[PDB]
Amino acid sequence: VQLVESGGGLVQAGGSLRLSCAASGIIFGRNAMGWYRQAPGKERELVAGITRRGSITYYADSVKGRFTISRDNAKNTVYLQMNSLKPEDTAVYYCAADPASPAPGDYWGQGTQVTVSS
Amino acid sequence: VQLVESGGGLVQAGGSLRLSCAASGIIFGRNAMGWYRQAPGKERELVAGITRRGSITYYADSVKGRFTISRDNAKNTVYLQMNSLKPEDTAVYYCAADPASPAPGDYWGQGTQVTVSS
Amino acid sequence: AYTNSFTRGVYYPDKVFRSSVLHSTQDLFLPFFSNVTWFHAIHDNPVLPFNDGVYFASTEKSNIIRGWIFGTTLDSKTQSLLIVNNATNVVIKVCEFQFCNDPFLGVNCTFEYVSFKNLREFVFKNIDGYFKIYSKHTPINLVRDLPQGFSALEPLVDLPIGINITRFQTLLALHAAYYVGYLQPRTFLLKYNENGTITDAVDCALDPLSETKCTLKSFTVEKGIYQTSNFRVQPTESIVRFPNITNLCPFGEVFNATRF
Amino acid sequence: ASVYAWNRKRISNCVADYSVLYNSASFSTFKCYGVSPTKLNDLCFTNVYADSFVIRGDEVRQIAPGQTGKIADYNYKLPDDFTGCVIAWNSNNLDSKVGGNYNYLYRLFRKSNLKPFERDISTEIYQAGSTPCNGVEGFNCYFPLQSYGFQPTNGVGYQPYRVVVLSFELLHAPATVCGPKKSTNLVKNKCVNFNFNGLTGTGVLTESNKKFLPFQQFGRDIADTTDAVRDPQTLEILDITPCSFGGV
Amino acid sequence: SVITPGTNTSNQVAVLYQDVNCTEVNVFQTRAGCLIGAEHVNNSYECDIPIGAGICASYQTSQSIIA
Ligand SMILES: *[C@@H]1O[C@H](CO)[C@@H](O[C@@H]2O[C@H](CO)[C@@H](O)[C@H](O)[C@H]2NC(C)=O)[C@H](O)[C@H]1NC(C)=O
Ligand SMILES: *[C@@H]1O[C@H](CO)[C@@H](O)[C@H](O)[C@H]1NC(C)=O
Ligand SMILES: *[C@@H]1O[C@H](CO)[C@@H](O)[C@H](O)[C@H]1NC(C)=O
Ligand SMILES: *[C@@H]1O[C@H](CO)[C@@H](O)[C@H](O)[C@H]1NC(C)=O
Ligand SMILES: *[C@@H]1O[C@H](CO)[C@@H](O)[C@H](O)[C@H]1NC(C)=O
Ligand SMILES: *[C@@H]1O[C@H](CO)[C@@H](O)[C@H](O)[C@H]1NC(C)=O
Ligand SMILES: *[C@@H]1O[C@H](CO)[C@@H](O)[C@H](O)[C@H]1NC(C)=O
Ligand SMILES: *[C@@H]1O[C@H](CO)[C@@H](O)[C@H](O)[C@H]1NC(C)=O
Repeated sequence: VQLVESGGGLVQAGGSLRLSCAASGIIFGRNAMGWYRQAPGKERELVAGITRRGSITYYADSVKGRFTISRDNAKNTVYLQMNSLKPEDTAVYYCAADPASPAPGDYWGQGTQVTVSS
Repeated sequence: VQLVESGGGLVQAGGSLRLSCAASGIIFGRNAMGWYRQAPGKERELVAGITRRGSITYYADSVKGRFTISRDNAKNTVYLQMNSLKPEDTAVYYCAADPASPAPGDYWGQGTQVTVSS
Repeated sequence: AYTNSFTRGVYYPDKVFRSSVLHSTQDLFLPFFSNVTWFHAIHDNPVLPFNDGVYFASTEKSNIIRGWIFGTTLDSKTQSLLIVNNATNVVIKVCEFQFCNDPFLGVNCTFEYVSFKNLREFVFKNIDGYFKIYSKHTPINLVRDLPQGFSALEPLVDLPIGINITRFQTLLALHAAYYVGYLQPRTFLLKYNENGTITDAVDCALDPLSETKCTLKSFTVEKGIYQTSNFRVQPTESIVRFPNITNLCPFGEVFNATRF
Repeated sequence: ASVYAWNRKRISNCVADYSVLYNSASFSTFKCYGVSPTKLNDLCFTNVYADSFVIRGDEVRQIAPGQTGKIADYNYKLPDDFTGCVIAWNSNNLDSKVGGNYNYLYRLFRKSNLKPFERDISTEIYQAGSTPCNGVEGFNCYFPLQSYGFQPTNGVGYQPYRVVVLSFELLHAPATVCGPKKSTNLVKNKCVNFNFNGLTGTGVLTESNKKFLPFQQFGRDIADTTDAVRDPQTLEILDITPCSFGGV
Repeated sequence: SVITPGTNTSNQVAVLYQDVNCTEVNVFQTRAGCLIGAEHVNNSYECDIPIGAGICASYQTSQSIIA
């Protein structure tokens, strides 16, 4: 119902960038949450996710060595840390439950833009 | 739908304490309103009440000589004044209509705690 | 080894008094002339399946058989039932209990209750959480197999417990013959005498004569031809045919459209 | 209880006053199926069951016979022939919490739909994908239960509701639960308007020779008219003869 | 349909499957249908239990059903 994102911005490839988001309990209480991304030329994909219980994490293989996913159950927030960003990582990043519906009614936040230059 | 209480606090037996509350017109417009109380070891009871019309008051006999009930129809508030409080009067006090339902859906406010020491 | 169910396994299906009437009902009854399995706790008491109601009987002298267990895995995971006569009186309890697979007598929770010469005949079923126990106790002159003849069993116990029963075991005292059969969803014509006791019954699907007896609502059939049922050839397999289209249509596209 | 693991409590051996709930005007819904509200006080039931759980407001509409949806199919299914009352009310000031009440759970993932009135409290990881999960969360592997995370600032569709589903066993079997009625005395050989545990009719009560077995409560005719009863207070059997009538 | 002597004489019965082939169901194929359990004979009698299309059945001699 309510999803927000922040921590985006323009960086040069390399360095680091930390994304953050938050959700109302309706989504935050779901079995697992993570981050998704989109960019011109490519559809939406799940980058990384963390469960609600046990803080179990998993990553897409393509991002496994540079992305870290974490959550804070006291704050009702989720974070994604990128270490050494590449130009290919330019995308709008979104907060959502790990399972998600393709239906237009499955709510998404606006997303936050991450841009990585040469 | 909205009931609030205040004027509680810790006092030594004797002295005085004035409780106050307010309600939305939904409850304030009822035929009569008053104060109820609860405490560990004892269930909820009506202490005193005042009607909407004629400012007619009545008290439980057990409290008749130390409690005074009043209301203000311009302010949409109800008050209960205690003169010389006793240790037995330690309770959480609540604002509600004089008639009330035992059903869980009959709305009550949080109540305010009055504590009386030796 | 097996025995022949010679009209045994019939009981009063409801709590309504009927008399001097032939009444057609449907319930879980021991099919007439079914194969009942022999067991002996001599020299075992295997855990047996509970299909959809079970028929039991035992031959006795000294109350060597004193109880039973009904449940599933019997290792404290779900609700299961223990009934023991205790050679004193009856105690019944249902909980997530851990059982021995070899329980014996010598010579989280939902329910608790505290209360050859002959044969004990009884049945069990569990409908909508209610464990229903029916029985009779009669003398016998037979020393191995089960007696022939008909007399319906009466309800004794009817309890809303919610017990999950897929398996069971017979409890005996040790220092031993009993039978287990199964009930089926069959239609019966039950004959109630003037005192409302069921004295006879017709198993409506045993053979064509019994079928005729149920059709005519009678235990006596006159000479002639009766039309009792229809013969229908059954399908042996199903056939499903649709054009072999591998194309998908744009349903998502009318919901995920950029503009409406 | 959480809806995925709803509680059940049995009601028996009592006088059941249903006016206390019905006329409280404290419920968002009080929908009865098979019986009308206020008629309940004139009825007798064998057992009465009260199922209880917490769901969100938009889901109250799923607690119905013949209904479908995530709760109706994975958490709490009612049968098409359900007889009973679905009673529910808003608990936004009780169950909702600041920061979110994550104690209440519902099942989102299941292999198949539920049967009427069952429960499934398994925590087995749901095999959404093709690669076996083997008990561990991951891509296309999900913990089956979700929390509601109820907050006081949510709109109504997401506010918690407390639901009690009251199931009525209107069976021929002897009643254990009856409404708040008072009894009168028996007469014999007179025409009366009778009511025995909810069984009504007009007839002449006489002493019966139809000994009823210890578990039997009434006798019945060919036409389903009863013809004998076991009195609710005294263990004797009465016959019911229709009051005389004929053409004129 | 079930062809039977009265039950006060015998519990043996014969069964007629009306208007069907015996290949689809001591078997006699006739116009009435497939008659199973009655023994067809080359003798004659008057009629006891009629079946149809000129065929009757009866119970006789140690006794069995004949057609
Ligand atoms: C009693 O326990 C058994 C398991 O031992 C349950 O059986 C399963 O039921 C589900 C129904 O959705 C089937 O899909 C499974 O294949 C069954 N498993 C096995 C091993 O048979 C049974 O449903 C439980 N029953 C109650 C309370 O009636
Ligand atoms: C039942 O027992 C008889 C022997 O009395 C045997 O011929 C028959 O095959 C048995 N039936 C089954 C299903 O085992
Ligand atoms: C009762 O059941 C709960 C699970 O709902 C389990 O954690 C607990 O250990 C059980 N208690 C006993 C005594 O078996
Ligand atoms: C019915 O009960 C009477 C005793 O009241 C008894 O004499 C009679 O034989 C019984 N009838 C049957 C069929 O058992
Ligand atoms: C179904 O299969 C036949 C045989 O290969 C083919 O001729 C026909 O076009 C197919 N139908 C579709 C819808 O592809
Ligand atoms: C049936 O047989 C019995 C002897 O068992 C006899 O007494 C009775 O009269 C016979 N009834 C008919 C209709 O033949
Ligand atoms: C039964 O089928 C056979 C062929 O298999 C045929 O010759 C015969 O006439 C058929 N009988 C009837 C009654 O249809
Ligand atoms: C009838 O007679 C024929 C010879 O004409 C023979 O083949 C057949 O088997 C006889 N059938 C019976 C029932 O006697």
